[PDB]
Amino acid sequence: TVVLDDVELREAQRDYLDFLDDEEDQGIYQSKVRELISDNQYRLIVNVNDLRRKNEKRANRLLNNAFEELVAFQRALKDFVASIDATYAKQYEEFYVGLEGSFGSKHVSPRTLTSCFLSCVVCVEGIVTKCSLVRPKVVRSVHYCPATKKTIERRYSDLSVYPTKDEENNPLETEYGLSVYKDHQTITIQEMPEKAPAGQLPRSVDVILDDDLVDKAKPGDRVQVVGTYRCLPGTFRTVLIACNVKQMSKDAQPSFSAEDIAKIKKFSKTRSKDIFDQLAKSLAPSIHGHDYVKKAILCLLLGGVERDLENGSHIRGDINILLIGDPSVAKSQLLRYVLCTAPRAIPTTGRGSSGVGLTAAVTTDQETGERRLEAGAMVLADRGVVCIDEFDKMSDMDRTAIHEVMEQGRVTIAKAGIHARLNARCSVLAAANPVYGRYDQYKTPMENIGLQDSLLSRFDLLFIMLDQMDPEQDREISDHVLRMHRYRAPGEQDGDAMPLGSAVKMVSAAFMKKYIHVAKIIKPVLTQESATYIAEEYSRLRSQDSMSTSPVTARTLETLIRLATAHAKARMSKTVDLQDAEEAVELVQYAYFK
Amino acid sequence: TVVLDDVELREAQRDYLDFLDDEEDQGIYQSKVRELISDNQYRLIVNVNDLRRKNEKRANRLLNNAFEELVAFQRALKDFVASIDATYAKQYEEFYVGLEGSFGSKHVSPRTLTSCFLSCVVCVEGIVTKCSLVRPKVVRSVHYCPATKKTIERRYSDLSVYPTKDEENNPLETEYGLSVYKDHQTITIQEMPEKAPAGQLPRSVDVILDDDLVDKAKPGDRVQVVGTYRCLPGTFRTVLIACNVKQMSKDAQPSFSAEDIAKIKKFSKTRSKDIFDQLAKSLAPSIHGHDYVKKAILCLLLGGVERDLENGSHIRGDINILLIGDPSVAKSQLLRYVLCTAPRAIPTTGRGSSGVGLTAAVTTDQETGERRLEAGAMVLADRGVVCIDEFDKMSDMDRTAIHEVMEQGRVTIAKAGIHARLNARCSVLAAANPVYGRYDQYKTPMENIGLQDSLLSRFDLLFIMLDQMDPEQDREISDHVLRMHRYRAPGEQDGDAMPLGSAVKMVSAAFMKKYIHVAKIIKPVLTQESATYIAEEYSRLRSQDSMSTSPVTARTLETLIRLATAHAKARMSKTVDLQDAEEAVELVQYAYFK
Amino acid sequence: CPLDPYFIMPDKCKCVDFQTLKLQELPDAVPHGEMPRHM
Amino acid sequence: CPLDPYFIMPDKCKCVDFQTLKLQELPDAVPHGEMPRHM
Amino acid sequence: LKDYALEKEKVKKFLQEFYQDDELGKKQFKYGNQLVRLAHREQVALYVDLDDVAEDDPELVDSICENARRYAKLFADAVQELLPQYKEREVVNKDVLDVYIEHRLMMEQRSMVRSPQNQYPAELMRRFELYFQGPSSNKPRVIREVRADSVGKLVTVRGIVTRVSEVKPKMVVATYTCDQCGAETYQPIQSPTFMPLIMCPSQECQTNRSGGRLYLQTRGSRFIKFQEMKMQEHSDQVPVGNIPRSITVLVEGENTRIAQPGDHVSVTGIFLPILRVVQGLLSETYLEAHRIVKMNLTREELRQIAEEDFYEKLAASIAPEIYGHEDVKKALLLLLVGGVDQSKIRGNINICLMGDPGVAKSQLLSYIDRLAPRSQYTTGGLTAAVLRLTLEGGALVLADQGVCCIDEFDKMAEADRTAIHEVMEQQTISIAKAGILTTLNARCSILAAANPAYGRYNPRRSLEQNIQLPAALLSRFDLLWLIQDRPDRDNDLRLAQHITYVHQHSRQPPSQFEPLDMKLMRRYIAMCREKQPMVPESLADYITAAYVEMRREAWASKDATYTSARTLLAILRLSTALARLRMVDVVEKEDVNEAIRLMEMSKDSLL
Ligand SMILES: Nc1ncnc2c1ncn2[C@@H]1O[C@H](COP(=O)(O)OP(=O)(O)OP(=O)(O)O)[C@@H](O)[C@H]1O
Ligand SMILES: Nc1ncnc2c1ncn2[C@@H]1O[C@H](COP(=O)(O)OP(=O)(O)O)[C@@H](O)[C@H]1O
Ligand SMILES: Nc1ncnc2c1ncn2[C@@H]1O[C@H](COP(=O)(O)OP(=O)(O)O)[C@@H](O)[C@H]1O
Ligand SMILES: [Mg+2]
Ligand SMILES: [Mg+2]
Ligand SMILES: [Zn+2]
Ligand SMILES: [Zn+2]
Ligand SMILES: [Zn+2]
Repeated sequence: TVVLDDVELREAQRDYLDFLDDEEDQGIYQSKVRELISDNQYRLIVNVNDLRRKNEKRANRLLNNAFEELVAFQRALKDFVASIDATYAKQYEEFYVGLEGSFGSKHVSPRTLTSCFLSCVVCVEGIVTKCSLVRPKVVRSVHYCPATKKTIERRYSDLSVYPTKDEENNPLETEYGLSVYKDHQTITIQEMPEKAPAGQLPRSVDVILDDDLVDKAKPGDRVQVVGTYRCLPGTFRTVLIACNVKQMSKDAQPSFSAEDIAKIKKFSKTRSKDIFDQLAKSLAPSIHGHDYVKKAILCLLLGGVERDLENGSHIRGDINILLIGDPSVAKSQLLRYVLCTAPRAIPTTGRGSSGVGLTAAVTTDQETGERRLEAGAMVLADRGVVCIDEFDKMSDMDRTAIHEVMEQGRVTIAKAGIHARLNARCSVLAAANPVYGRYDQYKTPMENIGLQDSLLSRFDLLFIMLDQMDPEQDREISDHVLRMHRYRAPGEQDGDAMPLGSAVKMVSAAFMKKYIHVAKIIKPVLTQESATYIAEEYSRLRSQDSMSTSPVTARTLETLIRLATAHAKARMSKTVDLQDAEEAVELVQYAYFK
Repeated sequence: TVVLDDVELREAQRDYLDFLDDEEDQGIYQSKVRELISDNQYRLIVNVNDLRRKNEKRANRLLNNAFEELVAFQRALKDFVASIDATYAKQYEEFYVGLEGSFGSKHVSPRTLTSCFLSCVVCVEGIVTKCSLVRPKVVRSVHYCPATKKTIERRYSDLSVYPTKDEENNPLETEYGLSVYKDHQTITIQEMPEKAPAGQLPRSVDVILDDDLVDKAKPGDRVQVVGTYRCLPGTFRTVLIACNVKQMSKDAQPSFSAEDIAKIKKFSKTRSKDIFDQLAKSLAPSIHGHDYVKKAILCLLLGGVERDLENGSHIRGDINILLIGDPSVAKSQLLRYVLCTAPRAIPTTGRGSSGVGLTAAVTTDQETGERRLEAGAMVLADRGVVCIDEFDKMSDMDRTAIHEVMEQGRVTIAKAGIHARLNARCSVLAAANPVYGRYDQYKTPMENIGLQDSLLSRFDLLFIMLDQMDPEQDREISDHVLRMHRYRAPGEQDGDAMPLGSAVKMVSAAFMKKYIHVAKIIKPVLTQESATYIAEEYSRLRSQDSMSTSPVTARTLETLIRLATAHAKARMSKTVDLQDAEEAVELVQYAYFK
Repeated sequence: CPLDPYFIMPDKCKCVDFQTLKLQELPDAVPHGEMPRHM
Repeated sequence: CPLDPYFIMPDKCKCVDFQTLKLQELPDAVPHGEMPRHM
Repeated sequence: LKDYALEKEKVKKFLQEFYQDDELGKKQFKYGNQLVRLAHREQVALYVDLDDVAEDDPELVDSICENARRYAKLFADAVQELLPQYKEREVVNKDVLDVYIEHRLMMEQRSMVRSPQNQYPAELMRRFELYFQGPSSNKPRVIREVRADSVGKLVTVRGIVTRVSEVKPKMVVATYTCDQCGAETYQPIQSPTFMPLIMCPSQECQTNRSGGRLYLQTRGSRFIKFQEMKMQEHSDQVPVGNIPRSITVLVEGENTRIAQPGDHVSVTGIFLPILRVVQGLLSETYLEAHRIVKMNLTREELRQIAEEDFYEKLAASIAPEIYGHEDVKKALLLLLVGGVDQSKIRGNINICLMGDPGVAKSQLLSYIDRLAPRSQYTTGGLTAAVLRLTLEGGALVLADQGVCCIDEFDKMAEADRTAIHEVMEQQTISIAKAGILTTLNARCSILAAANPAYGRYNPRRSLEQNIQLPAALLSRFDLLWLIQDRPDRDNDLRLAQHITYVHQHSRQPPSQFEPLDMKLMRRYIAMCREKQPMVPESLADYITAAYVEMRREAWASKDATYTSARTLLAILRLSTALARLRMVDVVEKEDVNEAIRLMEMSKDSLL
């Protein structure tokens, strides 16, 4: 029962070796392995379309039967490396093949990863949520039998079972040096939260990483991994075995349609100056007033541009706004607008996400008693937006943890013997009612809620809205409210209300969402004129600081710079403008001065 | 669970190669394998004692541990042949080791081969009785799977069972040329019949032969085999795997003691003239008269000298005597004298051995329905004696086969497609009373018995003994009869008889047995004087043939040659004496002329 | 063919997605003062 | 540890010679007109 | 692939036949003499240099490194075999174990083939400990570099001890006695846990089937010293974007008690797995300890040092993006070099910073921590603790002559305020979780940072009126600098201009002297630590003259300016620190004057 020859494997290995034999051709893969040898790694990367071009049949054979074809491929790779250099091949017991390129049907998402893809290559794109600790997995254990003076081996691979006795019950001692071990980490991927329906459920897919692939991933990373989707031994559980991992850019881009780009460019070139004000009016038209707040919310969505210095600095471009006001004010309604409006947002309560909370947390599995580093709500909002309601009700641990992300944009955790430093750069829109309602304009904003004044320093902007009993103002709001009440769709007969379905001038939210996404790609830079202008404005504000919100400081200066940068995005200007700084200056003056 | 290295086997394999590396030393084994390469065989022969000399420990390990040690040795042999010549090694899948030399306690007989020697090398000595047909045995079957385009193997070695379907249930078509087959034969050994106590049961040991060892044995061959004694899977049947077989000469040698040789030499030198008659009188002392018969019987035991010629003519040295005579004459008594005295004799009746009969026969085993060529009584007496009683009652097929063995000393057989040709050279001493008693001294002895007129020609001598009712003769016999009957042993009170045993001038029978055993080795040769003298006598018998027993013929001439040769052996005289021819001539005259 | 025990070979085991749900009688369809049945 | 079936390994299965016999009561010792027993 | 018996003879040859010319060129069998000591029970730990094996067989060294555990057992049994040869004296029966060993040997000799079980374990024929020492060729390996690939191998690493457990006795071979047959039973132990034996496998009880129930005997059994520790990556090893990673290390036998938390040690030993099952088994790893050691330019560079504005240029290089505060930047530089600790003197320079939020304070500490060769950052754990049962050192301990940057200093727990008081007093941290005042040598300089409560600082409100710290503790600091958000339209505009340039360039405006690479700065610091400038007694006259002058100013001041002998000693630290910057082993009047200037400015900051 000993297999002698596999002609299919023989030919398939030769076909790869011919493909790897890149000397008659441009040398791209021959150079890659040469660079790989210089790199001293043992995992070549491969574009599938090259294989398709050189042999469509072989590439189809590979994708339809990932396992055996890769084994032939790794055979060819090791042989090819040994051809170029035997001793370097002898350094490593094996080599590995990383796939890359286009996959028509096999490029899917965890939502769309069907069971049909079992045993096929698949390029799953998604977001990391959970990561396990790095552990050394034993694959091949060498044992020695002094009684027989005999060496025995065993391979586990996909296959209590750890042998310790000879068949004659001689003791066996494990040659730890000769035995083969490899670091091995497990992570979980989910669909990108922006592009996922609320009706459906999560589709979490488990990924296995080995060797160099182990720590090329962290929780809250947007990645695509190519691997072999497989079942597990026993109704069965299914996991993906990674063949190559890459962290795609989290910014991505607004592809959409060129029609959207043309409409955006047409609208932008229509009135570039009024686009900021027009968007603000159409940002939250269901709520009358708070127009400066709407301007700031727009600034938050567009945000600034991060500056990183020679000293490893990461001077943030994000903007953080806090809103305080008595209950029964549209604060909650504002957040619903932002969630519907923002390109990449995520809501959360004062409690935070269940268990994990705002930032990440370490959770044992409790199914096998296994530690897992779970990303929190804040981490998933990286390079996005987070909306926090009942921000006053934040827990004390979270009240401390918010400091790091607000300052550095990165959360760290060394607890439970588990070491991680995750990215959480996220412009945050927080809101909190005053305690006992009934805000008083005599105490600090902190004293009405309690924030320690570190958070208030951290927040770029703070806006206070009060339930003033002005009959004129209340008439304006109430008349607006009743106008929304009286409003009926053009197609309707004033009769029945909308059906109870199971599913869930003024510009559209979607088009606005498209435009801000396009604007977010824009990278407005500074102008010497505006830089001079704002510097005078800041020093003027320092002069205004003589009068006795927080005093103006260098925090406020950088807040203005991001605000002008955000307005620079709003008009799509490739540089900031005096209009941008001027709009920011009046906005800040409105915030600190009523 | 896959072995990597065996230090003991590594050293043992190395040590054998070192032993076979006989270059700086006397070069005997290097020359052997060079001869083996030239001779194209693949089984080196090895003296075990030289291995003891170079390595006593390894030799002890080899004898105590057979299967493992030989496998290492074969490995060393195959590499060593590959060293001298790679391509010749590549011709053969494997090579084999032949043991030889003195085996201290492992040299046993089938009686003494107890179970204690299991998995120990054993050097058995005995006689082959049952032989099975040559059969080819598969060892390594090679299969091809056109569905998978895959070739597999399956060894059997010591180990429904035949694989024909892929695990995917695809068909498998065998590859006959690629697969490995080896001829294979089974035989059975028994203790040498002369040295085998009647009380003990038979102790027959199976033997397995393979490769060139298959056909190097036949039934009725005195052979020494060296092999590994092993059990079988199931109270377990046990068989011996031959490592080398050699046919010891059936002549062997008269070991005895030098005291026996010296006593024989002194006795021979005492009176060479009367030694023949002194032996003759003391040959059958219980029997009275028939002096020529006793003289004739002595010549039969002594035996002539076989002459093998340049053309392959094989003039037999054996002598054949038939006794015809009335019942209640000491015929059966005379043969039991021969059985007690003959160095190598086998009794038998007219019917012969059960099933096999006198000559060989083919026998279905009936435990597996398997053919077995089984030696008969005649073949087992090769270079010995057979004593047939009730020879008249011999069956007709035996009356056919007797012509071959009498003519050629060689029984051929082709039944059931079993071609074989067994050596059966054996002097025969047949006895048969006349039919209906009361021999008529008018017709031929054939007319009284019915020997078909041919076997009388085949028999060198034919002696008639009739119950002549002479009162003087009866007095002589009855005097002899009562004298033996009245005898009591020297220590006895004329009281009790012998106890009921639970176990089975005048010279001792054993002394006679040892003496004639020594005499048989002597190879006396013709003298021109005797050659001239006998030619006169034979012509004289032809002259005396004018009157009208069978006529003197050329058969009679060579009969006298053997008789003079026999009497020459009696005195240990390496030159035939005129006395020898003289005594033969008168003896023949008595046989034909009363 | 060891007797009953066997080893599963998941490589060739073909599987499909799988989901269990629970359905209940609509609130109108339930009898008065009765528990809706579940399937 | 396959279940009850196991593979014997004759290489290490040491054995010894084996023989059965039948012994009968002596004709003297048997009672009159009775069959001697066997063991 | 290789016969261990053959390897056993080579090492025995190497042990019995390797020698090196000792002091005065004495040809001596270094290991052989130790073997003589070992046979006499004069040695227990036998450290083995691999480079000696490299002297005659580097191939053997690589084979040793390829599987360290195997060759360790080979070397141990070789020593077990050669001990009777080098035995010449029968030393007194040290401890019960030797006489118990001798009694065991006598009974064995009183016994002819013998089954493998009925023979003592080799690890019970011991009381000699064997270890290796990594070769000079194999460079020390960063902890993060050590992965599953290097398991089953000897390696050398360097790090900082985060924690060590107390010495405890780890069993080596459990010993038992049969209930009935009275035979001794042995059980070597590998895993950290095991099951005690019950029924005796001895031949007599095996035959008798008398229900012989093993009962353990501590005297029969053999133990060894054993403590557990977790080393941590050195600060230099970790890149700025990463964080340190721990490695459990199991010290045993003689190697125990050789380290304390915060010790910048280097360890050589075997990296092996411990099993405290998907596609193979997953098992925690550790580093079995063998050897432990507690560790401690171009001409143009010298020309740069010779520049009079050198230290000034270095001061500008401290957070150049932070516009202004250059005098503070100089003061930070003095802290980084620290004092001399001549004899002792407290060379640490603890500096406290107070001022309104938003004044680069937090950013300044981060740059210092980046620049610092060894440092810790905290907010306010800080102090040691006894976890449940191991001493876990806080960030104060992990400083260990580095610097413990402490942001949010005012909001520290008052208990920690008392703790740091001890640190500045005695450079030690006393902690008693179980009422056991365990003291740890927390030598380090403390760089504190706080803000006044209730918003910005109020000059009308006195010092400690705006800040909630003990005024005595403020006096303990070598310097105390105040930062006030005075709206100065021009200077504020200058800062705004600086910020806009950084936004438009991601770099500070081009200074007079460009900032230098932090590695170059640290190299200068390391050179400065080489120096220990002295104080000539002539300087004392001027030093005392200046001291009494400023003390008079304190008496003139309506508010006491904390002038005391503490102030004098700090001035001495600064002056010799400046002398280190000068690379001159004598403190200059210039150094004294500048220190007074910074002292005056710090006092002037209190304005
Ligand atoms: N003198 C200064 N020169 C340059 N940048 C400054 C200066 N003062 C403050 N900044 C800038 O202020 C920005 C935000 O304030 P910063 O981080 O310095 O606060 P902080 O003083 O650490 O406050 P706190 O201790 O209240 O948290 C920083 O990015 C820093 O660049
Ligand atoms: N300026 C406004 N215009 C329109 N509706 C408003 C306004 N202020 C408050 N509301 C009403 O308040 C309700 C939402 O209050 P909510 O934001 O949940 O209170 P809070 O956020 O203080 O808990 C909405 O139904 C909305 O109509
Ligand atoms: N010449 C003789 N001397 C002594 N006994 C004789 C002689 N002839 C015959 N007998 C007796 O004959 C008996 C054996 O006869 P047997 O040879 O069996 O007869 P047959 O061979 O004719 O069948 C013996 O008991 C023997 O005593
Ligand atoms: Mg609300
Ligand atoms: Mg008869
Ligand atoms: Zn089966
Ligand atoms: Zn089993
Ligand atoms: Zn016992």
